[PDB]
This record gives sequence, C-alpha cells and structure tokens, in this order.
Amino acid sequence: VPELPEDYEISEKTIITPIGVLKSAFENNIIIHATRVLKEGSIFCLEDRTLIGMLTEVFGPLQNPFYRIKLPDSKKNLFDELKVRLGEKAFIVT
Amino acid sequence: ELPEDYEISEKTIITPIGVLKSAFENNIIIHATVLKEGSIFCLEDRTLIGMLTEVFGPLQNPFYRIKLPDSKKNLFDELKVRLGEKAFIVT
Repeated sequence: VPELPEDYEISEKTIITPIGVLKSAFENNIIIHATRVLKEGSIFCLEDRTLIGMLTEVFGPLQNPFYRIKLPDSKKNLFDELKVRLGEKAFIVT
Repeated sequence: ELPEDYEISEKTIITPIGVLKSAFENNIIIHATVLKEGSIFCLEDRTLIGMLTEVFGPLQNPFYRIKLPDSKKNLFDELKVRLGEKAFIVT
C-alpha cells in the first residue's frame, strides 16, 4: 500500500480536478461520494488543496461509486480536520 | 425493501454483528466485530436498520452497507444519531 509524507503539499500550480463530495469520516476512514480520470495511487484533496490522501478502496455501484481513503494513525490531526469539513467538494490531483 | 409494518418481534433470535459506525446519504455503515445475503440488521432494542446491501472492506474486518430507501428518511435520521451502538443480525 502507498503513503504520503507529512511535508508533502500539493503545489498551487498543479491541476486539481473535481471528483466528488466528502461525505463521511469514521475510524480513520474518509469516504467520498463520486460525482474524472482516476488511478491507483491518485491523491484526493479539497479545493483549498488540503491533502486528503490516497485511494484505498472503491466500492458502491459502478454508476455512483464511493471512494474510501484510509488515513494512518500518524494522521489523526488531519482526520479530525476533515471530519469537520464534511460536504465540501473533493478533487483528484493530476 | 421491507414492508412498513415490519418490526422485529421480541421473540426472535438476535446476534451481535458489529458496531454502527456511519450514516451518510441514506446509507448506514456497520463495522464487523453466520451472515446471509438478505439478512436484517437492527440495534439491541430491536430498532430496525435494514437489509444487507453490500459487503466491503478487507476479509478480516468487513464493513456492511445498508442502503435505506427515501421513504425511510425518518429512520436514517434516528440512526444518524445513534452511531457507536452495537449492531445485530436477525436470525
């Protein structure tokens, strides 16, 4: 599985592409509801380039998938921050 | 798809199955701690969650997704508020 350093920040230049809506946060999982050309290892972020993390699992029906991003323990602070931002548009870095 | 008048009768065997962890977009997510296709989930007071719609997650610690229909919005809102409670499987 793949993991993201802490000082990794999405540069303000890079292209960001809308992908879905942050819908859920439990147990260090972040759930995004699909709304868009995705990879293994694609990185999700919010519009302000707050980095969410890397795709862990795709589930739900093919038409409107749900994406699950599992954060590691070291990323608890980030989890709590996202927990509180449910409903914001999520994006996939390219 | 369950009828309206359907409630779990207090007489029926219930079985712990996981913990209610999440509710969004009419889905209820349960974290596992036998199950059949078409098994009914409920809480310990027999409050009906609904019928299994999807098994995902890793094989060791699955998650269960129950999609409720629009007509059961009131029940979603009630379950939304009850996160963390033990879930059970009817038998």
